[PDB]
Order: sequence, then structure tokens, then C-alpha cells
Amino acid sequence: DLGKKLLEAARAGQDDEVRILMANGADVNATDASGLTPLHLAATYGHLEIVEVLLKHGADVNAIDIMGSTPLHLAALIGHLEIVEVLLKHGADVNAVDTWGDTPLHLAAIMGHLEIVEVLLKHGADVNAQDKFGKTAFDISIDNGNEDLAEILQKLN
Amino acid sequence: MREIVHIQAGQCGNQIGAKFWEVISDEHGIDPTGSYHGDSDLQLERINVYYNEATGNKYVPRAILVDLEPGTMDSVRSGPFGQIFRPDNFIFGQSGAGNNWAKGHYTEGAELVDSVLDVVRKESESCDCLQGFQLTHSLGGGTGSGMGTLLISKIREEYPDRIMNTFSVMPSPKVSDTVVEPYNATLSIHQLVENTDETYSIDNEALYDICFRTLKLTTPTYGDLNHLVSATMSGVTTCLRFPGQLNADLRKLAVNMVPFPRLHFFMPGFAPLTSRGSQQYRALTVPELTQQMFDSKNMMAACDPRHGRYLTVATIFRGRMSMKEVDEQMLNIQNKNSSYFVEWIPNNVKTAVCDIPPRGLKMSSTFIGNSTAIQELFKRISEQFTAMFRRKAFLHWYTGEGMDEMEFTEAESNMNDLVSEYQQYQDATAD
Amino acid sequence: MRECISIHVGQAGVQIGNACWELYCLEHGIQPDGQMPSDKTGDDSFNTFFSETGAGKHVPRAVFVDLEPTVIDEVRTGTYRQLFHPEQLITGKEDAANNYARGHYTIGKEIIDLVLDRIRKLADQCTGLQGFLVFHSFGGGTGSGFTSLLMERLSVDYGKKSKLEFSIYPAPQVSTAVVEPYNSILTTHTTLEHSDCAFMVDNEAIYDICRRNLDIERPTYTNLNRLISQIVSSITASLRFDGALNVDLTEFQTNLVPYPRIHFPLATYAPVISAEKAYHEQLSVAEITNACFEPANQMVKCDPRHGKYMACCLLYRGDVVPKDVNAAIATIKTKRSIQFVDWCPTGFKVGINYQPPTVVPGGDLAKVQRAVCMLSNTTAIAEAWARLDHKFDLMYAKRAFVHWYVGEGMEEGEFSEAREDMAALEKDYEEVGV
Amino acid sequence: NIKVMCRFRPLNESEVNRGDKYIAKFQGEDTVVIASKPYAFDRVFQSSTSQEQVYNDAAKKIVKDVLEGYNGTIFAYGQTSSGKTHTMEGKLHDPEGMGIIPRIVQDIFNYIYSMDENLEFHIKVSYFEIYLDKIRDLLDVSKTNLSVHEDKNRVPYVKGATERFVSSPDEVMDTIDEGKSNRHVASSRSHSIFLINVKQENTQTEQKLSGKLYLVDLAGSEKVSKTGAEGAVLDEAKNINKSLSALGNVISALAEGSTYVPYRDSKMTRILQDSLGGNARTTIVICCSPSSYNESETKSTLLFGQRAK
Ligand SMILES: Nc1nc2c(ncn2[C@@H]2O[C@H](COP(=O)(O)OP(=O)(O)OP(=O)(O)O)[C@@H](O)[C@H]2O)c(=O)[nH]1
Ligand SMILES: Nc1nc2c(ncn2[C@@H]2O[C@H](COP(=O)(O)OP(=O)(O)O)[C@@H](O)[C@H]2O)c(=O)[nH]1
Ligand SMILES: [Mg+2]
Repeated sequence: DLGKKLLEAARAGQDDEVRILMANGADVNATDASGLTPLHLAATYGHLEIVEVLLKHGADVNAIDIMGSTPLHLAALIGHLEIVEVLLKHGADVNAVDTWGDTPLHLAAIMGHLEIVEVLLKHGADVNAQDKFGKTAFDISIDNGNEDLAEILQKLN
Repeated sequence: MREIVHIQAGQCGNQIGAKFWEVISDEHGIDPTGSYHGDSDLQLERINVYYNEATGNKYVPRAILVDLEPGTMDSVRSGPFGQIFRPDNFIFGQSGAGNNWAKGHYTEGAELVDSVLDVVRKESESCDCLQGFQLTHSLGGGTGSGMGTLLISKIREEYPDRIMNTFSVMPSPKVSDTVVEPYNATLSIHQLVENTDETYSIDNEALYDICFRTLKLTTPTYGDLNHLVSATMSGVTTCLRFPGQLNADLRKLAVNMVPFPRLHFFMPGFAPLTSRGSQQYRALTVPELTQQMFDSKNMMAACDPRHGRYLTVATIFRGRMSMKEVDEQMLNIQNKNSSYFVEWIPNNVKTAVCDIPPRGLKMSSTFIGNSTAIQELFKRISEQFTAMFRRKAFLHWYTGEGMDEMEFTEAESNMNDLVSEYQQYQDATAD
Repeated sequence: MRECISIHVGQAGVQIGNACWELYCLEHGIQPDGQMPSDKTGDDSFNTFFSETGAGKHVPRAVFVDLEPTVIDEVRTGTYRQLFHPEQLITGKEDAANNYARGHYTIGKEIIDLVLDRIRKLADQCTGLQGFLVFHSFGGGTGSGFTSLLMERLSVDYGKKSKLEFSIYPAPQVSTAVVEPYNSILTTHTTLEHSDCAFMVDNEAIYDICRRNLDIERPTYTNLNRLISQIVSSITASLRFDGALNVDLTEFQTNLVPYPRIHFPLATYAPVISAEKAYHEQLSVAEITNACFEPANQMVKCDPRHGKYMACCLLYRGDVVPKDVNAAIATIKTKRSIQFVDWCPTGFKVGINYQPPTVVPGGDLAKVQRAVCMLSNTTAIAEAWARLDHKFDLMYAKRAFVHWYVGEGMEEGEFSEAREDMAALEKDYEEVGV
Repeated sequence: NIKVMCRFRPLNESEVNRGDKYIAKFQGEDTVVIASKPYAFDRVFQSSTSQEQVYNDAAKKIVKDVLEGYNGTIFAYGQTSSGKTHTMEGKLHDPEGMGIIPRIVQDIFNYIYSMDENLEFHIKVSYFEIYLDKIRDLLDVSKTNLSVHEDKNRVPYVKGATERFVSSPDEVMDTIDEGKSNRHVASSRSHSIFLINVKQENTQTEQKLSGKLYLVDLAGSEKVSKTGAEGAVLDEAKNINKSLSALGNVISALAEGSTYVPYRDSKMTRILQDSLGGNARTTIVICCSPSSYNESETKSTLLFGQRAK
């Protein structure tokens, strides 16, 4: 199966094998056993060109794996700024909620990705979105003592 | 309780270790050639604790320099006190650990470990009365974290009756090289909780905030961060290096500071906090030193002391001052903030005064706290570790080095359990 | 003689021992190398404490033990480097790290047989050994642990001999360990049945006297030790001079200990005067005797007006006429409310040593014409045990630091057994003082 | 919750002529008076108390829970000649003289067989000792350093421990005997843990149960000052003492209903973590000698039981 092969290529960042595999009819929206698609994999592992190509050819920007993780969750978690911007440009849901009640804003804030937090806020990240323990990205910034993050999270108006 | 064997592992470990050797050599009047040139017998009274006496009245650090990366030796050797180190004490690999704990702990590190242990053995056999081991390393990388902790478990099994002490640098995204730093640090804390007696938590989050927010350094460098580290390292070892009554050795310090075996992570504090090349226009008074060393802004771990309670405190005052005024300020801090010091550990704050001030300061104070508020540093790392672990990001980088996924679950359980243990004693009452 | 052997265990024991012997040499006219001039008389009072060699050298019947060398090295190198038997200055390398369990077993076991073999060497040079005087701290790992191992071993090897203690009770002003109350309770528990009489020296009481009477801002160990050595000298003088009260070790138990477990008398010394405080008129017999009933002058912080007396001894030194002592006692009996237990005799035993009291030249204490040390067994001293028991209870309830002792071979139940013995002791003082 | 049960054995011929007097005075059926101080426990069994009466009060409910799929733990503590062997195993094949273990094993196989209609049972046994802080398999002499690991749900388990299938009460006794022959003994110099895992599969309902019964044999606390233990013996004594402290810290935390329970204090408390926590009943059986000479070591056994509460 070419679906399995495309998942491996996008993960490893093999741009050429991604092109070749798709050309032979590989499902651009194939899923592994946990529901990750080539797009979740390229977005996690920072392959910008692969993300752009998948999106240009039918990849569902808001596909969820078994845990509710969208490609945006993963790019916000890992700190890939250009990928976050490309996903948002392609209609990524800024406020997608996974199984832990996390949104991309929670993940960028936990990981200290400040530029991504600012980008997400400008695209309408919900500042009041609570995780399974009732925490917002702001509650995280204040319980952590992260003043720089607290400042950006309050700047709204 | 004479000799301490010093080990420095990885890039950070060898950077902060080098700085420690430069600072203490200047304090003891030892030049880069290993010759004594000072003007006080107090400098040499306890010189044997960190230095071996070589032939021709030379003093040589009891230091072992370790790394998997090659260019680390070159960088240390080119340094001001580079030539003071014993050449045979340099154990350096050529492959590197690629910021991976598993590479440091199981692969590249396991290939270099026995040759490090032979040098550790040569140094230990020549000791009249070995106190134990002091290791400098970071927790966020591969060598210092993975190989450093591998060395710690191997040294503990060979020397079970010696104290194991660490200066452990905690990662921060404000400083950071990678997203895998919460993995490397959590994996190392699981080792530290079990195999060290005393750990000084040197937090990069705290160092960066001091440099940026207090010292107004717009773009803090490693050299700016290390200026704070070297002040702390000098301060926390004053009692081991100069004549005194209090915490004069590693085991007396541990018996005073550690009420519960796992709760051995210390919050270091220092006053005054300065930038490199900053002119001192006045010396701080005893009341100012007391207030500042207990101030959250002066802590080397990004934790607020008011959010927890002190189990035990060691306070060191340096310079010429009144022992009566020190006594009074120390009594006042405790009595005015009494709810912040556990009532079930009476007289848990111990004070030492050392006549010799550090370089450039007429007066200084170092704080060593065992506070339940340190659970905030462990909560920060655990939260980032859990954020990454839930999504299984980069796990193959670790399991590909042999490592089982179960070791991540175990390290996560351990850190959460430590946080719960601090919380328990923070809510404990003498009813 | 009637020889007594002094044993100094750990830092406190050693440093106090240094000050005591410095003072005994001054009192008996012995030089730092053991030599004594013209007026020799074998048949000398101080022979109970000093043997005599060939060259006319008087050597203390003293042993110094520490699990670390630093303190004893100072003795081997100082003014008295040639005073003691060099084989009677014994040191290990690795100390007890403020841990009773290390002094008592894990570390102490390595040196105990050497210590007993060295004690035996001094004991063999004795024609009529009375027993031992043991100096140590309650708080240190060696002072606490090593002393109780030693006391246990001496009880087996010298069953019929008296053993006396000079125990340094902890104070937070000079304390170097958080675990000092654990070590104090464990040592008290194990030593209780092996000691016949023990003189507690509360570091806080000595510290307060140095601050209030000697005007010392921040008292050092040198300041405390010189004062303590003065008081110990006042207690031991009867053994070293040919007096009538407390002439032998057995007599301390007879006069001060009617109940075996209640063997902790209170020492009150007067007058303590600053050498820099000139010029005051000399204190009379009445003034120094009245000063014995003032809590400020006690070696231990407690209030005897709260408790009851079982025994009372007054030991004078200097220009003291017996009639003036008799008159001052009658004054005290009427004017003061000194309550004795409804079974012991309401009497004050008196001793007088006519030698002017001696001080260290250049020290903080002024040379006085007459001095007194009152030795009384009062139930009020139970307060000092209550303060220690309280600190122990606060930490033990949380098992704080217990892993250190358990890590050194101790079983946790030993903490409970020791604390029950302290509770039985507090009750013993309650039952007597009623 | 946790229950502590004290058992006094009758006096033996070796100490009858020794002229020792009975220091053991009793109150109610829960209190034992030694030297005018009382000692309250969940139940105090006198010398006259049968093996049947001892088993019913201390182990019978735990056995029912294990057969119902829940966990339970039984600890046995006592110095040498206290009565551990007699209480826990006794005359292994005799119906009256048999202790606690043959009774547990009797009751388990009496539930088994009686359910053969839709149920499929598998009885798996494990036997390990903690000696010098190492987990040694008593069923495989090659496995001398087993490690405690966690599954995906943080539950600690002993990795690679032998799991012997047992189809009869005699098979269990033979396994205990085989393991006993592998135990480090100078008087035990290690803690012993015997695991009885009762597995059941309801063929028609497709629902599975797995109840764990832990039988812990505790070596007595050693006062190392006395005995004069050195080298490996001293390392053994420290290890036994450390483990008993850890255990005391764990049961104390569970008794006070603390949010933090220090299972991480020992490898023993971590092996027993799942069976000590939550919906699990635990009994600590402490064996005492009533002799006037044993008053020291008996008051030591009594204070350990008090620590549990
Ligand atoms: N008065 C007096 N007390 C002292 C002196 N030295 C120490 N202490 C007290 O003794 C206690 C500490 O015990 P140490 O005697 O120093 O310790 P140690 O017996 O040598 O035992 P370790 O060092 O633990 O092996 C504290 O209460 C100190 O304040 C001294 O010279 N004089
Ligand atoms: N404070 C401080 N942190 C450093 C220094 N060098 C590296 N680090 C930190 O060390 C961590 C891990 O990196 P490193 O020691 O370089 O890796 P290793 O060579 O594999 O041990 C990261 O969190 C870095 O921020 C230094 O000189 N000072
Ligand atoms: Mg000492």
C-alpha cells in the first residue's frame, strides 16, 4: 500500500518521494493506526515544502487523529512558525480542541513559542478556552510565572 | 572529610565548571600555572578539598573533564586556567550526543563511561579521606544529562558511602536549543531523585529573567548567565573551602539540609546581583544582604518562595561585618516571616560568616534553600514533558537508541510524585 | 590516690578539656610541659589527676578522643603539646557528621578498642582508681554516639567504678546541626544507666552570662570554655585538694543523687566579673551565697523556685571564714523559700578551699577574693529536658531526618524507646516534686 | 483500610525451665498491657486462640475479595521464635495444625471447581525476595536482580518474575517449599513476597477478573549495635531496617488518609503499591513471645504494629 509509504516520506521529509508516491495514486489523506495523516506528520517534523504540496493537492487541513490532534496543534506544539502561518492561511481551525482539552494556543504557551502565540492570537485564538483542568493559556502563564507570555496574552486591547 | 572529586560533563558542564575553577583559584590565590601567590594562610588551610599538591609547590584541581563532543577540550584548554588541569583528567569522545539523553545514557555515553570511571578511581585512591563527588552538567542536552546521570549511577554503586552532589542546569525555552529539552531534563530528574544526596537547581529560566529584567541585558548571552552561576557556585562552596563550624563538609551539609531522602533539590540565592564589569559604588549593609538573599528576584531557580515553605536554610555571609548584626537580621527574617519556615523543624535556618569576601565585592551573601516552592520548577518541566509525550513527538529518537517508551512513563510518574511530596510537606502542620 | 581519669569526647569535650587542664596547671603550679618548681610536696593532693614521671614531670590522667583529627591536632601543636601522653590524644579520620548512629556504631566501632586499650594503660598506672570524668556534647555525632558506646564499654570493664559526666546541652546561638535534639535524647537514653552523676552545661546559660556579666557582644567558644572550665574546676577542686566535702567520686552520688535516675544536679557559680570592669569593692560571703539562688547565675536555664530540692552543696574558694558561711546560710534559710522534698534532709553541705580562686591571665574573668559554686539537685532541671523533648517530638512526628540514622544501622524503634525513657524521666521528676 | 493483629504463642520447653514470668496481660480482645502501658490493636489473639479463629479474623475476608477480583495483602512480622512459621504455615498437611497459607489455598481451591459452569480459572504464583536491595526470584535462581517497572497506567510490576501455573493446593505448598530453599538465611536476612494471582474468564459473559493476593514475610528489625553486624551482614541489617521504615511510612500515610503515600521509599512498597492502594484490605499479623526475657524484642514488635495503626 502507497498510503503507508506516503506517511513515511512526509515524516522523513523526503520531498521527492512525496511527489513520486502521490503520482502513483497514493491517498493524500491516508491514516496510520493512530489516525495521523501525511499532513500531521510533515507539520510535526517541520517540513514546510511538504505541507505546502499536501495542501495544494487535497489534504484536509483540519484532519484529527485518534486523540483529536489537528496539524495546527502539532505545528504550534513543536514551534514551526512558517508551518503555523501556512495552515492558518489554508483555513486551519485556530480553536480546535484535542482530547486533553488543549487548543493550539495552550500548546504554544506551554512550550514558550512566543511568536506562534502572537500569530494564533491575531487569527482569533480563544483566550478563554479551558483545558480539562479548567486552565486557559493565561492561567498557564501565571501559574508558570511566565511574565513575557502573560504580557502577550493580555495585550488583546 | 577532606577531598572532593569534581566532574564536569558536556558543553554546559565544562563551561560552568571552567568558570568555577577560575573563580575559586582567584579566591585561593592559585595562578593558571598552579602556583600559590596569595597573602593569607586562610586561602591554603583547606586547599586540599579541591586541589591536589603536585611536585614543585604546584596546586592541581581534583577535576575530571568529560564530553562526547570533540571541540570542548580545545575550548577549555584555550581558556585562562586551561593549563591548570591534569591532561590525563580529560576524557573526550569524538561522536557527540546530539542533544539526546538516550545517546548520552545508552549509546555513545556507555562507550566512554568505563574510561571516565578509571580516572575517577585514580583520583579517589589517592584521597586521605574522600568526602564525595561534585558534578557540573545541564539536564537539557545529551552528554551532561544522559552520560552525567549514567556516571552518577556507576559512581554510587562503586562508592555507596560517599556523598554525591550536583550543580544541575535546568532548561528553559527562553534560552533553548530544542523541544526535546523537557524530555532530557525529566529523564535526568528521575536519576537525580534516586542517586544524589544534594542537587543545586540552577535554572536557566531564572538566570535569563535576572539578566533581562533586573540587569537590563536586552540579549542575555551564556557569559551573562554564567556570571550568575560562578557567583552561586563560589558562594555555596565557601563553607567547604574555608575554615568554619557550619556545613564544613558534604555530609554535614546533607544531614542539615535533607529531612527526606528525595527532597534534596536546593534553591540557590545570591546578593548583590550584578552584571559583568559593573562598578560597585557602595557595599550592601547586613539588613540589605539579608532581605535580598531571601528575595524571589535573587533566586537561581524560577520559583517564588512565598508559594511554599522552607524545610531548611543555609545562609552564608561574606566579608568583614558585625556577627551581632548578622545574628539579629537572621532572627528578624525568621520571626517576621515565621509562617514561611516549617514549625516541625525547629532552628532550621543556619548561618555562617566568612571573613574573606568574593572578588570585586566588599560584602556578599549566599542563600541555600530547601523550599517546597521548588515544586514550581518541577511543574513547569513536567507540563512541557507531558505536552510533548502525549503527542509522542520525537519518541523514535529515543527508542531508536535502545530505550523503552516505559522509561518516559516512569520518569513522568516520578516527577509528578516529587511534586506531590513537596505539596504534602507544604501542607503539613505541627498539630 | 584515689586516681581519677578524665575522658574528652568530640569537639566540645576536647575544647572544654583543654580549658580545664590549662586551669588545673595554673591552680597546682604545673607548667605547660608538666614541670613544677621548688615547692614539690607521691604525697601530693593533685596526684589524683596527675601522674608523675622521672624528670619531675606531672602528666594529666586524661584521654582525648575524636572521630576527626582537626581539634586534637591543635592540642598536639599548641601550648600543651608536651603536657599530655601523646598516645592519649586519639583521632580517626571521618567524623560522625552530627549523627549519633555514626558515633555509636558505624564509625565509632573502628576506634573503640584502641580507646579502651589506651584507657587500660592509664588505669594500670593507678593504685586505687575511683573512676572517670567524661566530657562531651549532647548534640554532636561523636559527643553523643561515641560517648554512649564508651560509657557502655566502661561499665563492663570497670563495673565497680564511678562515672561522672560534663554534658554540653545545645543552644541555637552556637548550634551547627538541626538534628541536635535527636542526638541529645538518644545519648541520654543509652547513657542513663551507666552514669552516676551528670553536670549539664547549657550553652545558652553560659552564652547569657558571657553577654550580661562579661559584656561580650557575640560570645565565642573560647569565651564560653574559659567560663565553663572555671565552673568545672570549682566542681573538681575537692578531688584535687585535701578537703572534707566530695573528696571522692562515690561522695558526689551520696551527696547529690538520692535517686539513681534523678542524677542531674544544677551548678550555680558566683561571682562572674569582667576583668575590664574596674573598680568594684570585693563581694562578701553573704553576697556570693545570695547569688547562688539567683537563676541568672545557673549553668542550666530553668527556675528552681518552681521545683523542689533533694540535695544542696556549697563549695567555697578563697578568703572565706566558716562562721561567715554559717551566718549567710541561716539568712538564706529564713529570707528565701527553698523547698526540699518531704523525705530528704533540709541541709546545706559546705566545703571550703582556702586558695584564692585562679583565672587565666589576660582572659575575660576578673580575679576575685572569694567564690562559690552551689551544687543542688532540683526537680526544676526537668524543664531543660521538656524543651529538648518538645523539639524531638516536632521532628519525629514527621520522621524528619530519620533516614540518616536508619541509613547508619539504627532501627527506628530506638527513637521511640529513647523518647519513652525521656517521658518516664519527666514523670520521675513530677512524682518526686509533689 | 489496614488492620493490625497481635498474636501471643504459648511458652515452649526450652524456656519453661528458664523460670520466665508472663509479662503479657490482656484487656478486652484488642488491648495488651506490657509494663503498665496499654497497646491497642484491631485484634489481639491469645495462646488459647485456634489457627481457624486466627485465619477467619485476619485472612478470610481478603481471600473472598481476591476471588471477587480485588487485591489484598497479608504481612507477617516477628523476631526469631515469635510464631511466624506456626501462624503462616504450621503443620502444612494436618487439618487442625495448619496455619494461614494452607487455609487461603484451601478456600481458593474450594471456590474453584464449585464454579465450573461458565468460568475458566488460572492460578499463577510468584515468589521473590528482597535481599541487599535486590529483587531475587525464588523460582528461578538465574533471576537475581529483577526491576520494578510501570505499565502505561503507572502501575508498578516486577518485570520478568517467574509465574508458575498451579492447579492444586499441594502445588502451591511445593512452590513455597522450593522458594524457601532459595531464600537468604544465616533467621531470615531478607523480606519475602509470595504472590497468588486468581485469574478468571466468564466464557459466556466474556468478562475477565484478576485478583492479587500478596503474602509478605517480614524479617525482624535488627539493632546492629547488639549482634555486632559487619560487612554484608551489616548491609543486610540496614536493608531490612530501611524497608521496615519505608513500610511503616506507607501504612502510617494510608492510616492518616494522606494525599501523598511514600511508596517510592522502598522497592517493597512499590511492588505492593497496587495491592496497598485503593479498594484493597491489608492485614499486618505481628507475632509476640510472652516471656519476661523477650520484653525488649516484644515491645519492639508491638511498637511496629502501633506505627501502622
Ligand atoms: N561550649 C562549647 N560547646 C561546643 C564547643 N564545640 C562545640 N560545641 C557544641 O557542641 C555541639 C556540636 O557538637 P561537637 O562536639 O562539635 O561535635 P562532635 O562531638 O565532634 O561530633 P561530630 O563532629 O558530629 O563527629 C553544639 O551544640 C555546639 O554548640 C566548644 O568548644 N564549647
Ligand atoms: N547556563 C548555561 N547553560 C548552558 C550553557 N551551555 C549550554 N547550556 C544549556 O545546556 C542545555 C543542554 O545543552 P548542552 O550542555 O550544550 O549539551 P550536552 O553537551 O549534550 O551536555 C541547554 O538547556 C542549554 O541552554 C552555558 O554555558 N551556561
Ligand atoms: Mg566534630
